[PDB]
Amino acid sequence: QHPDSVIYQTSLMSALLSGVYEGETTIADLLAHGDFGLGTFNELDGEMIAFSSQVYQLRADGSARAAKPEQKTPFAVMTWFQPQYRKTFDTPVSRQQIHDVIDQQIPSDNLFCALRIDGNFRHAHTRTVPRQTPPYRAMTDVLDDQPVFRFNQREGVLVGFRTPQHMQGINVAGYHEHFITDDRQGGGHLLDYQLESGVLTFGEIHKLMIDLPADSAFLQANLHPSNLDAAIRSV
Amino acid sequence: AQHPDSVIYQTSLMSALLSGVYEGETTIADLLAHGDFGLGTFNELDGEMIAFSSQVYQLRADGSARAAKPEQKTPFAVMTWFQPQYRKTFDTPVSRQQIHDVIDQQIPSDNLFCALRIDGNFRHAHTRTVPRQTPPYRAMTDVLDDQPVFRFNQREGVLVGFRTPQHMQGINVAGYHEHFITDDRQGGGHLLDYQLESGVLTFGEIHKLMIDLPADSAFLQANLHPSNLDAAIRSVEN
Ligand SMILES: [Cl-]
Ligand SMILES: [Cl-]
Ligand SMILES: [Zn+2]
Ligand SMILES: [Zn+2]
Repeated sequence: QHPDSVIYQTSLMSALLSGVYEGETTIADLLAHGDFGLGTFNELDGEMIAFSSQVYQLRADGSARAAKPEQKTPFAVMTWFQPQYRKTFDTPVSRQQIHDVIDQQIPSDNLFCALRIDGNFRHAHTRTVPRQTPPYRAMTDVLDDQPVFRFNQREGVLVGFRTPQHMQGINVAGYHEHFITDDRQGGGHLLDYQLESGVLTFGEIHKLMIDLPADSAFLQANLHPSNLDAAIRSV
Repeated sequence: AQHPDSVIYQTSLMSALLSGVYEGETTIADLLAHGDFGLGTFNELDGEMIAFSSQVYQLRADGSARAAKPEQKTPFAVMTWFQPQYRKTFDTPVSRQQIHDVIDQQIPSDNLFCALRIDGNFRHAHTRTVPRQTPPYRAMTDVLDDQPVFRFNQREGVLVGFRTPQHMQGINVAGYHEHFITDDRQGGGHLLDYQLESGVLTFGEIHKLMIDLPADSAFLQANLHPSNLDAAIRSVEN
């Protein structure tokens, strides 16, 4: 029937920031809820990117690997990607100009958006969380390997979600975009990028499923400090 | 299937309902597909909804607590298929806060949801039911105002409630949110406080939440991130 129009989420972003780095949600159980998405891995060991319908791990020492079916994640956002709009670019366009386009076709901030870009990127600045060790602290005071890596004139795939401003804490407020190269050898959490040329797929989503963990690490965590927003708009 | 369907469903949001969005097109019949248990309000804020044993009632500011009709529509509601893991009987008087103490002690983690139901005799109870609104649809803090507080005394009835994580304010009603109907099914409303004479409390925890965003233009243009939110919701729900 009517395709599965749901944002599935193993959660919370507030939890990931609180210091809950280990979940029991599997890559396999993620693929059950979509063919498309992003997130991280247990112990914050690099970035996850998922598309059509392949899961990759983007690690800290640069590099990237194909995700193994039974790896687990403390936070991930999946969906069956079914775009409704599309724009093609011949002239170079920035990350914001992409967001302008999407905002124009989907003005209401009260909805979710899934977006995918396939093309050649003139520049791209990324960050990538490094594998952690106990005691698991916040996602601030990382260590801080948040050094900014730079890609140049690389072909690749972009995967992203737009999350309502009022949903911060639950997910990443605003645009959250991940990147992997056509080689599948590099990428990460995008801070900014600019497109030389490419194809932008996107669509709005109205349904959100949140899967709250049952492990003690999640159960004992305080997910309501009034710090949050500047802390997450810092990852 | 093989795995329990224990999910908190809502047609949303509380911030949307607060902002002034008073009409959705989710029907009562739609809600029942997502639970036999729950609460909320009706379109044009026409009273309170309470659901238990898949029976749906409309609690009115009017006071004419009537049985809801399957085609009736709601701008906000919370449902679940009630599957309690705990049962507790009270032989001596206990307050709303003492009942909350029981639940908070058995389910200490605030990061999960709780569904709660009480059958029995209520010594006292205070309710406030929202009255049917006309345009311009306003923020719930604007109260215009047929929202008096009523006191029920020595009434048998059914209580239906949810406990929502403190960090999900705006999405739902943070903390304890409870509705009440008399054994008469002719009275009740949104609870502000209550005192249980004696009765049976059953409750359980839920790890899954399903949010269903409407597509109507009123929802699309509503401000769901006001500086007002937290205190405003708590002011409207006490
Ligand atoms: Cl991330
Ligand atoms: Cl309500
Ligand atoms: Zn990211
Ligand atoms: Zn209520």
